[PDB]
Amino acid sequence: VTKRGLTDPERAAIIAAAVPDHALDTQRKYHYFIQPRWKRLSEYEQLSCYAQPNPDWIAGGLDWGDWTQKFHGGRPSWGNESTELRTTDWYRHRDPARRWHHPYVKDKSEEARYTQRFLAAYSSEGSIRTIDPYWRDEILNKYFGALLYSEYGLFNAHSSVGRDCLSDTIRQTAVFAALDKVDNAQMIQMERLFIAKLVPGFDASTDVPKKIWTTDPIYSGARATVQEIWQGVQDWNEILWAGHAVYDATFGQFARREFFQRLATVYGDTLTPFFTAQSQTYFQTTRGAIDDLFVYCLANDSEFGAHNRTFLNAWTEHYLASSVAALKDFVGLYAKVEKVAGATDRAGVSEALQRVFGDWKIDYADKIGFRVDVDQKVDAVLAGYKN
Amino acid sequence: AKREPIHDNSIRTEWEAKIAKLTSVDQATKFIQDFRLAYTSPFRKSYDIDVDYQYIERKIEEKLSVLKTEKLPVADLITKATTGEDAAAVEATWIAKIKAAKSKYEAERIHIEFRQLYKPPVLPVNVFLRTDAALGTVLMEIRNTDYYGTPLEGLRKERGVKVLHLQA
Amino acid sequence: DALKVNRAPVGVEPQEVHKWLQSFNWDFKENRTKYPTKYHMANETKEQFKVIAKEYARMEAAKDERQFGTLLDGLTRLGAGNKVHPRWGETMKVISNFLEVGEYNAIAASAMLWDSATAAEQKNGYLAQVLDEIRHTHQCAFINHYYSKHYHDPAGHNDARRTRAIGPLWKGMKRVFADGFISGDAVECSVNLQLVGEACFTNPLIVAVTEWASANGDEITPTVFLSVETDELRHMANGYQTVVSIANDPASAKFLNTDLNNAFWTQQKYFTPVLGYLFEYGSKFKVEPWVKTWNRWVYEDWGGIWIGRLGKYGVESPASLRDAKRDAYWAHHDLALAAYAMWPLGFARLALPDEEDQAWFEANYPGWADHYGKIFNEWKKLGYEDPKSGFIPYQWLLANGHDVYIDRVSQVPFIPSLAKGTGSLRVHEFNGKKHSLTDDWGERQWLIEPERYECHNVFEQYEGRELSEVIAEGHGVRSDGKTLIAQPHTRGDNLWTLEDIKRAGCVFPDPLAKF
Ligand SMILES: [Cl-]
Ligand SMILES: [Cl-]
Ligand SMILES: [Cl-]
Ligand SMILES: [Cl-]
Ligand SMILES: [Fe+3]
Ligand SMILES: [Fe+3]
Repeated sequence: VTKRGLTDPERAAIIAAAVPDHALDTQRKYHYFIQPRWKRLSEYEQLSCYAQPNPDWIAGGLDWGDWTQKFHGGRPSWGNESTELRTTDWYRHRDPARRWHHPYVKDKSEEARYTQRFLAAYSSEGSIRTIDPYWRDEILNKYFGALLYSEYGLFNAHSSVGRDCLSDTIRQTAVFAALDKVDNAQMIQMERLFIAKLVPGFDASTDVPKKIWTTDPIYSGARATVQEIWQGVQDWNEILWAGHAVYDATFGQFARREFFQRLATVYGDTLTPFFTAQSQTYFQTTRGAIDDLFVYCLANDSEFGAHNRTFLNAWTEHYLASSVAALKDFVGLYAKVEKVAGATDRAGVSEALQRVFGDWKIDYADKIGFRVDVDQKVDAVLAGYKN
Repeated sequence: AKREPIHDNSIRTEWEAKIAKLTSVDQATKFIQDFRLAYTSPFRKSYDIDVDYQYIERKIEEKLSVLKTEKLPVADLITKATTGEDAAAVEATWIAKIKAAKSKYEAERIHIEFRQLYKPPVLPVNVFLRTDAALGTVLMEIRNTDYYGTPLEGLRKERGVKVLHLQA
Repeated sequence: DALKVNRAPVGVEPQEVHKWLQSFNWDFKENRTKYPTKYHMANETKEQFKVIAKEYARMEAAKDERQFGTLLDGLTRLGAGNKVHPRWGETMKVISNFLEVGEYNAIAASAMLWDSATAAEQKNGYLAQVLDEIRHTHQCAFINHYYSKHYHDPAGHNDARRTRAIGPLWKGMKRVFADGFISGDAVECSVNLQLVGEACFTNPLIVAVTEWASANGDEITPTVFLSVETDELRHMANGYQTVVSIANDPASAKFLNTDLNNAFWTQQKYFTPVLGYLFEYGSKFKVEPWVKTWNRWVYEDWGGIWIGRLGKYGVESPASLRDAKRDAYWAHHDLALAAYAMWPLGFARLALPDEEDQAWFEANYPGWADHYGKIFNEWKKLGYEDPKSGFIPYQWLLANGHDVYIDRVSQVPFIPSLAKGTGSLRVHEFNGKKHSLTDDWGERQWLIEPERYECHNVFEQYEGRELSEVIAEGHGVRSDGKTLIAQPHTRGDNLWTLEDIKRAGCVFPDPLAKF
């Protein structure tokens, strides 16, 4: 047992004699000089802000001088060459959920433990007995399984973002977004593995989902888009915007919410809504942070807003076209489902697309000045609905 | 002799005055290329603004980038360098150059000069980053081959340093 | 059917999901790393720990709750934040904030390694580390946040993310634990971060810090750092798997041992002098002499056992290990001379060794008394601690021909005329600029890769400026705007102000002008 200065009598007396009898400064607010976004400086800001050691030649940095070690050739540890977008201060971003590591894992732990309690009870209840078998076996298992590859690809798009991005609050937003996406993929597979325990003959292998993702026309446009966002570019703002604010906000929201979640509740599926509840909660949390970065910080930067909008509008034109093509392919899946009027007929799909594109116009397009005719995009996708 | 303060000083102010006079993409591209050749890398022409050149370069980049978005067709922001060259053609030229390099000394200067001439906003970011990565792969492969094989005395001569002091 | 089903209670355990993770990646032409690299990590690489996202969060949240309970409930009730010996409370300003940058840059490094890998399992192992290094950034922040609230001197605990920029020891920390983690071939970065940084230094260092802390009355740092330590084995495993993943690439035999040797030299060049200085001079109560610790950590545990386990993948112990060991006897005492002499550029309050400390130094480092002990005692007699004295030892160094140089590669200071360590000065002029190097390994790095090593040093930035102006511009003051954060003693009276610094007239020279 080692002596400890807090409890050992001799050492505690020595320490007490050494400690001044008054405080040597009154400023007890950690990183008191951070500009607060809200009425009072938050713990999230105190623990996160200025952790990244940027010099004055990266907008907002408080340090000085060149980096100590660069890449062969001269690429800097972090640099302005990493993105087309420009700002007066890369540190400005704030996640409205104020997630540092602790609240992030605390919340996900709650979901982790509750999920296992729910599954143990759901299996004990026998509630799988009323699911439509064709939905379970031919649509959910195969095409919801295949969707895990979209989530997994969007996850991986964040690898270069996590390396390249230019501030601490942005890096946290990006990493938490990435983990939520791989969580979505893992949760889809968890659902399939659980069903396999309840339904003799139900195959939870990824072989069929992967074959569908990689070769079925229904996912051809989606996979092409994900491959481009992940591996076709390296501008870290382009990746976050294209991935979350265009592709996932249109194709991803349609597939998860309008197809799998919504149709689960017309085909007697009492299990899938528990899983889509998590992915949709994560989507809205991620959206809050993506919105702050791209709207408050970048599209409305006092010096570079118009410049940034020029790039954001160009990216949106391109990736919206890709996402429309992805949805046009995807709506071919309705040819395979049992008709339910108002849900799976052409008129029901039209209303679903009107929700996705109409919500997207308000939530993102309007905020960056991107003009979009909602009915045009709906009609373009419905051209893929089979007669 | 005596440095001015770090973040606000007469050298940075003088260069900000020069940058404010740039009015076209062509003019700002020549300005930034000349600046990077003159003041950046171990092969720069002058260390006269050493403690200020990185901040000044940032401000030139900002000026050129805004001139691009104000003056150029949007498609050119994706496919062209601000020199007017096709961006994929620039990539092809410089990859070919470094693949033909016969020594680490030829290769290092090719990579350095590519960055001096084409660092964003001159070349589009996505094209630049993938070209820079391809060049760095080749440069490292050459440099890291038999890395300890030349004695320091030989490396000093190959680099061309003037040796001013060697502690006994 | 609709009536019959097995109603046994079942869930899905994390390893049941992890079994399928490797199958989540798919083949396409562009599916390859974006970063420059000499190596290819094999597509079938596995990972040691079978952690999925939900389980990651469950396991880390449980550790957090125990840690934050101790800090915010128990230690606050005990008033423990002000029961730390002042020397150690000051040392923790530096240890926690400097380690914080390593935690922070390790996030980005681990993401670059996630990009470098093709196997989903190897990506996932690097991803766990990405998340852990965020956790650790906020944990180091929390230590200084807690000290800011509860310790008798919050200055410097409360603003190091800007005040660290004033001083020269910060530049060297950025080389080993910021730029060295992220700037280069991903495999070179992995050897700097995981194979050397973590397996050689961070893993034992985090624990040792807790032992020095508890010995000196600090129960805050053990609470946090002992929790940080539970995450580190996964990161060391990531480094092991980096080597496994490239072992069948012919490039590994060509290049890996060079990247490893360069990274080993990089890390030890800073930690060998700096850690021994912080432990031995930044403490009252002593745990173990640094010379003994270094040999156990670096030469025996790491260079012998831990690197030996990679012999089956072609890894050799670093060629520069013997040279590093030769410098570990006195390097931290040499650094102490520079740190005490340049105290006004720091953000911590220093204490010259007292009579009992001097006896400990001479017992464990015979020869210390006749060199460093006499120097420190002379500085005290000349007024080191006394703000009326106009005395700062950097000026004494210059007046007596003991110039301070900065290594262009490592940024570590060097005083050749007083050093008992093994460095030696080389000064070269290249293309109109002079450069000082201090050892054979770093000189080679600079000669081969000059464009990687263009860091401005404090003498170049501050040349000809007076010290109090530099400190004021850099915000190196307390909330009254005039009393320095840094001090040359740990007492509550006679604190130095900007005016006291100005009285000394310390103006920075160009140390290479003479050459
Ligand atoms: Cl500020
Ligand atoms: Cl079945
Ligand atoms: Cl010139
Ligand atoms: Cl041309
Ligand atoms: Fe860590
Ligand atoms: Fe670690």
